[PDB]
Amino acid sequence: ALVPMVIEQTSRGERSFDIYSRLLKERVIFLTGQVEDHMANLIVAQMLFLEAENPEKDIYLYINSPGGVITAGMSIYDTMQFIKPDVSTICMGQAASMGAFLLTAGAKGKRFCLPNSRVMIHQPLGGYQGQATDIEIHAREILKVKGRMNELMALHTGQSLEQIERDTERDRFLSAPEAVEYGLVDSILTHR
Amino acid sequence: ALVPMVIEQTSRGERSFDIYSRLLKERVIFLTGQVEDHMANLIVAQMLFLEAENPEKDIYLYINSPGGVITAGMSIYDTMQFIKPDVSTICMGQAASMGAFLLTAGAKGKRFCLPNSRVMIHQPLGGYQGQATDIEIHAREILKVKGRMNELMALHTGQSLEQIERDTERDRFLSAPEAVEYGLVDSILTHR
Amino acid sequence: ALVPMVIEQTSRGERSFDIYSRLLKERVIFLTGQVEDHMANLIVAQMLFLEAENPEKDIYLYINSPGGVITAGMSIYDTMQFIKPDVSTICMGQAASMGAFLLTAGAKGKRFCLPNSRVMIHQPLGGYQGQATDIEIHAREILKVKGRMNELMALHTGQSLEQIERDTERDRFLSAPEAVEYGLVDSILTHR
Amino acid sequence: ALVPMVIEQTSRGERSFDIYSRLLKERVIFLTGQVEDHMANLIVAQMLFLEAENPEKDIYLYINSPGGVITAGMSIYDTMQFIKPDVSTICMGQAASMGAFLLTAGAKGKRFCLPNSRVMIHQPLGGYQGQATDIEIHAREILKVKGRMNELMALHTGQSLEQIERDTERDRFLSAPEAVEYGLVDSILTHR
Amino acid sequence: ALVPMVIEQTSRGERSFDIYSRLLKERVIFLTGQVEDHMANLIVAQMLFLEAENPEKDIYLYINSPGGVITAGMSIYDTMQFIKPDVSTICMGQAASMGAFLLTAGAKGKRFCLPNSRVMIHQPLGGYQGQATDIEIHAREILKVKGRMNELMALHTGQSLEQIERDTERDRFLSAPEAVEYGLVDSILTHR
Amino acid sequence: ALVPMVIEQTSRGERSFDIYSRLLKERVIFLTGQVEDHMANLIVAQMLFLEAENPEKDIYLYINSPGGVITAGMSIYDTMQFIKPDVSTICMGQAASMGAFLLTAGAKGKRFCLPNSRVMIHQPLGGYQGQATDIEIHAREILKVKGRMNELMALHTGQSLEQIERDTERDRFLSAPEAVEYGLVDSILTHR
Amino acid sequence: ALVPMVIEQTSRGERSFDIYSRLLKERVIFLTGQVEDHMANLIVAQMLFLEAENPEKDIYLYINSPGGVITAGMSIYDTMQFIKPDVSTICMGQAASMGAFLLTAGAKGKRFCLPNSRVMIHQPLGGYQGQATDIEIHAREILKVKGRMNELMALHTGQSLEQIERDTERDRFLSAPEAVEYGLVDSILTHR
Amino acid sequence: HPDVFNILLQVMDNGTLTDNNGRKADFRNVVLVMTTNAGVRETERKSIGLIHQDNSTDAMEEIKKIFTPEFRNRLDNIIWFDHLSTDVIHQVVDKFIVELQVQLDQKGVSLEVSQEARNWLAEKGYDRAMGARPMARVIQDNLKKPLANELLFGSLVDGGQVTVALDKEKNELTYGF
Amino acid sequence: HPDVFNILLQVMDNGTLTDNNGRKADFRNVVLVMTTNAGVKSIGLIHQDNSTDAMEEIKKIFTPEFRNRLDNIIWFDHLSTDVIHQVVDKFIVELQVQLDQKGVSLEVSQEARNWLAEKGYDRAMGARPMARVIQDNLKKPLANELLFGSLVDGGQVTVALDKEKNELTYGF
Repeated sequence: ALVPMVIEQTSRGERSFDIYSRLLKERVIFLTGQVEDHMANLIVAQMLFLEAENPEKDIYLYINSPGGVITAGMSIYDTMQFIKPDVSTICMGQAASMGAFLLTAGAKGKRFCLPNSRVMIHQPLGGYQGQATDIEIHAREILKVKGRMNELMALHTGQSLEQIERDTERDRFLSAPEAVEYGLVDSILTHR
Repeated sequence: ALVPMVIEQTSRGERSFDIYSRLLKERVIFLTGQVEDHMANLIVAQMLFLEAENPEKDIYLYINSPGGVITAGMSIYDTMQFIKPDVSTICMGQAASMGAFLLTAGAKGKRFCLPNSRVMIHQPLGGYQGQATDIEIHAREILKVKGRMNELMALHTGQSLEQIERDTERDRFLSAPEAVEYGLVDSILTHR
Repeated sequence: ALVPMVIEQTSRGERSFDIYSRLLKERVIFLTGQVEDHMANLIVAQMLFLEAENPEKDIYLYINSPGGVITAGMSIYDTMQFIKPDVSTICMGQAASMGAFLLTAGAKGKRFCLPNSRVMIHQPLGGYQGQATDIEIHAREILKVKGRMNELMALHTGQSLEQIERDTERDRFLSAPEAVEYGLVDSILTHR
Repeated sequence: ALVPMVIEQTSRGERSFDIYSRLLKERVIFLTGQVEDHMANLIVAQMLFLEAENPEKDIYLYINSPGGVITAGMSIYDTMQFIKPDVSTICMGQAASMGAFLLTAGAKGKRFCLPNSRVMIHQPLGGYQGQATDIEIHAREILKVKGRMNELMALHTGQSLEQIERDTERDRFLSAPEAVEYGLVDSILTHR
Repeated sequence: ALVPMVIEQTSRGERSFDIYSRLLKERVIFLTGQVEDHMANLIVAQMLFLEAENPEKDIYLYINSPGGVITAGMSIYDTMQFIKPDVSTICMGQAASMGAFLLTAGAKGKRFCLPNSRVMIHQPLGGYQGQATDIEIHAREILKVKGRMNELMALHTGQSLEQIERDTERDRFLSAPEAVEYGLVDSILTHR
Repeated sequence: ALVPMVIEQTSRGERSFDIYSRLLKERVIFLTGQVEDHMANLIVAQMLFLEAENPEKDIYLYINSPGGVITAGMSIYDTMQFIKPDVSTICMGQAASMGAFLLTAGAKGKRFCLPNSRVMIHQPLGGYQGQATDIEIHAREILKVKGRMNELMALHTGQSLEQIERDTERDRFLSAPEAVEYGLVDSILTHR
Repeated sequence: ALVPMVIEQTSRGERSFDIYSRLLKERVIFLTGQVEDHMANLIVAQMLFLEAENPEKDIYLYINSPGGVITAGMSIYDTMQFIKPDVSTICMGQAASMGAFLLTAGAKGKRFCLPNSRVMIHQPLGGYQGQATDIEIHAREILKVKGRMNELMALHTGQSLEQIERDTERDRFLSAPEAVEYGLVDSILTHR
Repeated sequence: HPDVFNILLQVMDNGTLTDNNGRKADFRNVVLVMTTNAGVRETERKSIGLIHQDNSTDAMEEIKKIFTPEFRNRLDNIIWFDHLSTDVIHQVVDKFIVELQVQLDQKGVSLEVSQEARNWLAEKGYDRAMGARPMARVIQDNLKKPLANELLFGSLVDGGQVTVALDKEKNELTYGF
Repeated sequence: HPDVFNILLQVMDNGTLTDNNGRKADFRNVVLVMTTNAGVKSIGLIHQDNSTDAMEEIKKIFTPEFRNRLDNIIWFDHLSTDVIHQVVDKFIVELQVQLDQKGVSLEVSQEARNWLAEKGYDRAMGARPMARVIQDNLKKPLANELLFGSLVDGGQVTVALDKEKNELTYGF
């Protein structure tokens, strides 16, 4: 169909996989589009399977996402932290708030980005409609979420918490070298 | 397609499963999105099959749900209570009212959550339009449902019934440590 | 795909079924969502096949339905009455008017329900638009249908016809013990 | 998928059919939903194949239809009349104008119905918009169609043509015993 | 799925075909619904394959169509005329302008219809919006098409060109005997 | 499904192809509906594969198209010109501007059409909305495209460039003999 | 289905691939329609697989695209630059801003185009709505993107940066010889 | 083996058969009867649906599958035996009881079985799918067992007058001198 | 077939096959030599092809378990232009001794040797077509001239390239 099939010869040969399954066999996972419940759950399932396959070999998460819901991103981040093997996040295309967070959450020393990739970070968005009390409850909840996100970013990038707080007040774009200097990624992939 | 296939070598080898079937083979079940009739029925079928497979081994229900209809959640909860093997609920991402209830309904000592997961609980929602008598009937019915939910939550968490009643009056969010202290979960999963 | 596959070893082994076919092999049938023509016809086909398989072993119809069209429910009920083996209806989740009727229509002594399941019954709904004569015809027809439904319910529950008539005038909800006392089900399933 | 698969052991065993193909193998055909071109053509193909299989064994057409286009019903009726083996029509659920006609068109002595099935008959519906001459042409055409339908019904039921004409002037519903007395069906199926 | 599968035993046995492929194997083709580009192209492909199979055996085109675009019908007609084997068109259900034309275009002496089938013929429809010059061009084109259709119908039915011209000025319906007398079909199929 | 399968016996026998793949095996390609990016790319892939199969045997492109985007047609035309084997275009049904162009672009001496096929040619259509400068740019671009189309048509038909320019000013329809005389096709296919 | 299947005989023979998988086996990739996240990610997966297959053999990317989002194009470009084997881009049909950029980004000496292909380049488009500060941030970001695109184009074509800046101020169309002279492509493919 | 049927082809058509010694056997005065259980599976196979079909057409189809057209052409007739009805079961029970009585008289033991005892035996043993053979086992267990005990280490050693009657409270049998 | 692989593994493990009549096939004095190609007209816009990986293709059934029975993995590479010239020389001296045994000297010009090497060797087919090209281009006109009787003992043939006809020009 739209996804082409490929052929691999390991034991009996002519092992037909879709391209995504063919790459998952090589411990590489793709994260594209918005981060939502079902897609993030698929990513979590793939990561768990890859851990069960070989808990020592790294896992490569190719990130290209304009963001998504904070909760699914938190699920993916917790799964990355929990599993034993190291998760190498590679940001190609672009990675927005949730995508950038999942990118910087990779294994220390293995967060890469491509020379023309774009990185953007900002405070989480949300909202609520209803009575004043529920409004206050949801506001305090989203503020706790924002604080937790800032703490995790300051932990993973090495920047001060106040630095992350003053930086993510608005949309802040970063090129690949700016991202390397900021600490979101470790190095830029150039050539083979 | 969108769901990648995997290969497993047990008896003849090259046993191609989708990833979800590959994990169901390991007695792990996913609950995502809203809780509705068909999805909950699928979960029930999976739980029944897993019980028929080995009534002694635990069943792991990875919960990430923004809620759903109370009736389907009640079906899942009754299926969890009825079956002999223990159901270990793991809340990743987030679990709202119905999701949180199904999470806390796991086997005692085996309700886990992830460090950044979010838990929210509230009184059940609903409504009706029609004549005054039917309005009263539906109101009494939903009040009975709310009372039953509060009783089950007080049973599974150990909190007092009045405590659950005063807590779930509005949306109440709980972090992972707050959930552990509240009694919804037994412990937080950190690392391998 | 969305429905996971399972493996069974009987004669040659590695018999891959979808989960629903895997359970149909165990003489258990699921009834979910609204009752409509195609789904009810599928249920009828499954029941006929199960009868042809072993006319002595019981058939288990797991009911979770918010209702449906009266005619498809009547088809299912007639198929249940006609076939020789006993049909054990188990109401999990909830069963509304048509679902509740099909539940109470199970084999006497084998109508079960789950402890938190909900049962609701009411007079059949309908309507028509057109000329006065056609209006009268359709009204008399739906009244005959209502009378037939009340007679069948009074037969299967043991209640008086006047009792069913005065009870189903409005939506009446019943818990599991209320359903047992009313006679809709025989007992409540608690544990293995 | 939605349609479950079944297993049959005849020559090599483990012959996996969908349930509908598994029943078609037993010379039983289902007619559900509205009667349209493609579905009626599928029914015709199945009937032709079943005739080619064994022109002596009966064919069972389980009818549950709220009607349809008159032309597709006429195609099915002509196919039933042409083929050599007898077509036993069984009305479960309900059968409206076209469905009722196809039901009563079964082999004489083999038109059955279920005890709670409903039968409704009425003059054919239609219409046209355009110039007066085309209006007259289409009106005369639909009147010829109505006359032909009345003649065929009077032939198959044994009632007088004037009786059918005065009966189908409006929607007329018939229960199973009313249908037996009217002559649409031969007997009511009760039990095995 | 919706289309049932069948089993045939020729060389190795258990040859599973869909019903439409199973009948195409018997050199019978179905034409249903509106005549459009893709469906007509499918019919053309089937006819070419059947010709390549055995250029001497007849091909049976079961026609049940409310019409379609004139161009696709012309493609089918040209394919029928070009191929060496004879094409026996059988009109079941009904055949409108394009369907009736393709029916009468069958091999001389082999155009059949069913006793209750309906046949309707009329001048081709169309239209255009734009400048006066393009309007005139499209009008002359559709008039040439109408003339060509009338010539082909007069050729295949034996009627005079003026007769076809005065007949197809408006929608003209024909029963099976009227069609036989008009010359559209050769005879009416009654029984085996 | 909608596309029937066929059986071919070459090496092991019972080689099941869809009808379109079965004909592609015979070096015949279908072009139907509007010419768009994906369909034209599919045609290009088929032509490349057929060239790789046998660069000496002709390729038959059955054209029935109401037009399409000029760019995809240009892709198909360039692929036809580039490949070594000769492409025999057969216009059945009808071929509009892009379809007619791709038809006349066949191998010299091998452009055929069917006796009732229709051919229409016209200047390319398009448009743009925006600032005056962008309007002028797009207008000059489409004028260059029109000039290139006229040059290619004059090359392939042998007519003068001024003749094509004065002919395609408006929609011009051509019958099969008119197309042969105009030079778009080489001859008309009549019978086997 | 819509995509035809083909047969290949390498080891066991009768290796059925879709046409796109059959060409991917020959290290040729298609890029059509708009450039978006999922399609570009599919292209990246195919390129990675082809590199893993044989890092020495060239990869052919047939480009026919009206543009797309700049980020997905940047992902594809970075993947092309990173992989060891040379990527030969062939522009058939047409290639707009992102498509033209990906075309000119091919391996030096291997950027081809077809004689009637069209190439168009322009400054990237975008926009934003919101507060003045966010407006300024997004404007500076898109200006950085435009500068980076101009630098990459000047690098790959050999033109001066000021030349690219003054050329891509508006939509600029280029024929195949104009593209060769401009430096976007290396040569024009004419015949085998 | 289906290859054996060709010998019967030759015989049925010509009534002669040549052995290995060139000697010809004469079948003109021999009645040829062949008994099969073919096609029974379909006749007793349950169809799927509200109404069951006469599978005798399938019995014919199976027989034609097994026996080549000329073999079926060289037969005088194919007699399709039916199942045994309940009154037929009663008569079969009478027949078997008579045979058992003969066996007992060989040992010098007269036996009387009541009428309702016969009816009860028939009701207990009636099996449509297996014909008359289950009646043999039913009579065996219900009569010979106590009779064998009484003939070996019981009252009926060189003596008879054994009476068997059925009660209605337990549907049991009487015995003894 | 993988069962052939199982039998070969039996041998490589203990070197003894059992004849179905009870006889023992002793492989202790048999050297086992197995070949594998694992090689490959380029659908698309090119005609590129050069690749080798046989470990993955026999690791198929010759799994690492099977591969652990291999005493050595002998690798063969493509033939260079000098070595295809040298094998052409081998064929030429073979034909030369064949003819000299009848009294006819044969000389092939050096450019004719290069042309024979270019026409007989194919990278995707190795030196296999070389036998047929050598035979057809050389023995054929010699066969004519010898059988007809015009070329007899005391005769000879000098093979030179017809630069524009590519035919091997010859003489008595």
